Amino acid sequence: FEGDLKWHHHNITYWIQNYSEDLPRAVIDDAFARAFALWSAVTPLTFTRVYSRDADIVIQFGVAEHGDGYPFDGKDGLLAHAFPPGPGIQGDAHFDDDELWSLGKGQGYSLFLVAAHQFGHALGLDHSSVPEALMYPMYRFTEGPPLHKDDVNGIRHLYG
Amino acid sequence: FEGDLKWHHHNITYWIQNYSEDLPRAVIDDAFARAFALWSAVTPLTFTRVYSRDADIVIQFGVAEHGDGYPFDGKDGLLAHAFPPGPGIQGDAHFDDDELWSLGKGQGYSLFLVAAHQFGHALGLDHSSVPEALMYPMYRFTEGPPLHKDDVNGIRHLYG
Ligand SMILES: CC(C)[C@H](C(=O)NO)N(CCNC(=O)c1cccc(C(=O)NCCN([C@@H](C(=O)NO)C(C)C)S(=O)(=O)c2ccc(-c3ccccc3)cc2)c1)S(=O)(=O)c1ccc(-c2ccccc2)cc1
Ligand SMILES: [Ca+2]
Ligand SMILES: [Ca+2]
Ligand SMILES: [Ca+2]
Ligand SMILES: [Ca+2]
Ligand SMILES: [Ca+2]
Ligand SMILES: [Ca+2]
Ligand SMILES: [Zn+2]
Ligand SMILES: [Zn+2]
Ligand SMILES: [Zn+2]
Ligand SMILES: [Zn+2]
Repeated sequence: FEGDLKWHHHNITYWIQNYSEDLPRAVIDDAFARAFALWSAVTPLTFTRVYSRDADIVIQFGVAEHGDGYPFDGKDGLLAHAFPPGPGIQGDAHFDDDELWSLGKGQGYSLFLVAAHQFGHALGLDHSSVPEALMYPMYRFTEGPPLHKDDVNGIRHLYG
Repeated sequence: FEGDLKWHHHNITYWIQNYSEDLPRAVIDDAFARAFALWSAVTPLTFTRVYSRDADIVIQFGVAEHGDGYPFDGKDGLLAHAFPPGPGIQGDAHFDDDELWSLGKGQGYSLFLVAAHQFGHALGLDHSSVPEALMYPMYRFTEGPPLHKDDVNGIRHLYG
């Protein structure tokens, strides 16, 4: 991000404001957990689920206009969007409830794969030129380990 | 791009190498000239159709691996791509023909809107951060004028 936005503490907490009705509540729970663990492993940061709106990364599902004045757009297209590291809406991540959300092998979009990407933005990662990476802004389904040299080099540029 | 690549001659030529069967050849050429007519007005450049490989911007359709080593991906995902001005393959614009090319409201990706974006890339524009611009790297069908200030600030920066 412009001016290299990054967290200035290591215990990044997340709150899930709501759940989509495509998956069971707890599948989605795990789906997010694993997405953080993708980043906890390569960062000096740790990720703590909490139940409090003072959480760093607040997470929600939502259709069209949903608060930030950055409305979604129906089926397909915008999958989800995440804001840089900072106070308030910064850090958050929303998922277009008009997209069918599921886990890999499902017809719909991988909530884990899309959550993986969103959380990288929340950590200060923008998009990557490398078409094979996670922060590459084109969702291709993958059963292989979603991180790649470029996602990790980015995140090490930020938090060491 | 990082070096701000541009043309170094004002009278650009173009060759429509091969055709999709999605449209008429006569509509495709016209679609094509109508996208050069977005960039001809706002620049010192003219855009002359030739019938030669020695053309500056060579337009070809292709599936998967197709000569440039930047393969496509079946229907959806990639629509097309172009390379900043320069010799040979630079300036060229390639259309994934695993996409139903069309015009207007309905099925298909408008070859005209798609080409306009493509042809601004071949003059050396990158993508635009402004979600309503032609050079926004996301396709939304509009029946309105595809050129916005940001796009015109773009090529003015290169040539104007
Ligand atoms: C908040 C937004 C911005 C959001 C997102 O990022 N959230 O984090 N969207 C993504 C929208 N795209 C971008 O943000 C972006 C930023 C910088 C560069 C690019 C870009 O290069 N996109 C690819 C465009 N293609 C070509 C191109 O543009 N040639 O000119 C490239 C490959 C050369 S394309 O062939 O698909 C193409 C796209 C649009 C046009 C076009 C546009 C306007 C008019 C006419 C045509 C033409 C070609 C895209 S998003 O759709 O919600 C999204 C997308 C992917 C993922 C993800 C990625 C990896 C793994 C799992 C999931 C998550 C979300
Ligand atoms: Ca959407
Ligand atoms: Ca937040
Ligand atoms: Ca949904
Ligand atoms: Ca060329
Ligand atoms: Ca395609
Ligand atoms: Ca076709
Ligand atoms: Zn939002
Ligand atoms: Zn993204
Ligand atoms: Zn190509
Ligand atoms: Zn583009």
